[PDB]
Amino acid sequence: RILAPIPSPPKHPQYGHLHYLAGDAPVLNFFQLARQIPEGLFQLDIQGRTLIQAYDPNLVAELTDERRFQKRVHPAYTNIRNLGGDGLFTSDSFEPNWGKAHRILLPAFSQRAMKGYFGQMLEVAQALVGKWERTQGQDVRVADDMTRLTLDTISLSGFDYRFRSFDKDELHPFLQALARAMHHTMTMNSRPPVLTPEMEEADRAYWADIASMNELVDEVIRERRGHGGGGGDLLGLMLNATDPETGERLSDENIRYQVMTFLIAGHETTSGLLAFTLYLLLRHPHVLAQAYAEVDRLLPGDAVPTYDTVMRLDVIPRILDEALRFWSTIPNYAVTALQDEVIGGKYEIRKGQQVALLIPALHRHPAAWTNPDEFDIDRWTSENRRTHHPAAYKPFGNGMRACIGRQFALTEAKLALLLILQKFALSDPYDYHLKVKQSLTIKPEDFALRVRERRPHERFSV
Ligand code: HEM
Repeated sequence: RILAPIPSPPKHPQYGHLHYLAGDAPVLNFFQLARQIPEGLFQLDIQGRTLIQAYDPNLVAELTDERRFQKRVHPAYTNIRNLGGDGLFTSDSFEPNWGKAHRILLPAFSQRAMKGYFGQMLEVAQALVGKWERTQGQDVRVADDMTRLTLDTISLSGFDYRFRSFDKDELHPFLQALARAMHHTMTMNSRPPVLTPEMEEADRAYWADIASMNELVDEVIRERRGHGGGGGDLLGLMLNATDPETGERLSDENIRYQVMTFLIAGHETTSGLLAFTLYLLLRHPHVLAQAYAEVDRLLPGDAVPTYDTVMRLDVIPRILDEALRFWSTIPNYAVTALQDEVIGGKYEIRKGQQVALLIPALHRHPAAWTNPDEFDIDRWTSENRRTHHPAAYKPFGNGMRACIGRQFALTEAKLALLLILQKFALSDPYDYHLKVKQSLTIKPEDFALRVRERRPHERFSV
């Protein structure tokens, strides 16, 4: 009926709105704007397109209705698809392989499946601890070692391959190719129309990198299809399992795509979560005290945890829940309007228009979070968790297109933190000033800490 124009900031005489896209992490510019605009959504003019940002909890509830808005590859995930293919992260819902992979892989990513992966997560976590034992007093490169942790973990659980990233500084070539390709993929989302001589060659090396990755994974696949067909890992499951709906197995191409997808979607989200958590614990040390108490309660001496240990945790899970409220590592994923829509009874969203969920602004909206800028893990007890706004906490996405890796991620992080705090006294020698970098994910950059073995008399409990 009587529509309202989506609010829009006044615009700059030289830059228009493009200055909001500048810097190491433009989602933070969007967050400051959101704090100026109480209507809960705003509009920017980016060269040709319209950019819309949404953070009001009720509006986001509307944008979360998969009858009205859905994730679409349409254009925003097109470059990342260069290496994701029609894997789960980079395929449209209507493509048959999405449904197939989804229904095949969900049981493999459920909570009751996590025990099957524990020994693998633990193998990698112990290697991290080993490195930190070996280098006490020297600078720990937190982001870097967390990326090692998560790459090795997802690689071992995904396709039983051990990159041994803590034995050496230099990463395995497969992972260097992954890193290069990921960086270049984000570069393609911008840059100018006419390509200079350096850029053409960079595209050639990019497609070459991708080929080298496809080759390694393909080789593992063929070469598992001869003898065998399943050694517990996710690949072994994708080799046998059929879709209970169509009766079909996944193609070999699509299996490789899923393996690539696990790596794309799993390492910098999870390593980001872990780095941000160590940052937050350094900045809220009473919380860190409570976590040390939990660790000493459950793992006295040099006791090695089981999956049961992880599931008996309380403080550390709630720490992670609140860290994801402050610093959710995919912070600006978007939905697309299926039809012309009207949200808030006021605001028109045309068919095909993207609306980004401004996760930091949503995760901190005063209408949904009391004292939103306060780090408080008691928000996440069973009792208080029940009273949250149902659309104001979306760190693992939404609906059918939600994170399938959530339980893997949270298990991995719980365990890493448990072992780290079991062994190490954390220390901040440089007064780390938080510097956030945005690519596919957000992440603390140039974050160094120091660790020292906890001595026996320094543990709690008797
Ligand atoms: C080993 C760890 C993980 C794996 C294997 C994984 C895997 C995936 C996959 C396959 C998807 C696409 C699901 C679909 O469309 O069917 C997905 C989506 C998503 N994941 Fe994860 N993930 C992991 C960790 C994380 C973490 C730690 C976060 C956030 C803190 C996260 C946030 C998300 C979000 C927001 C989406 C939706 C993305 C969108 O709407 O475009 N993931 N993940």
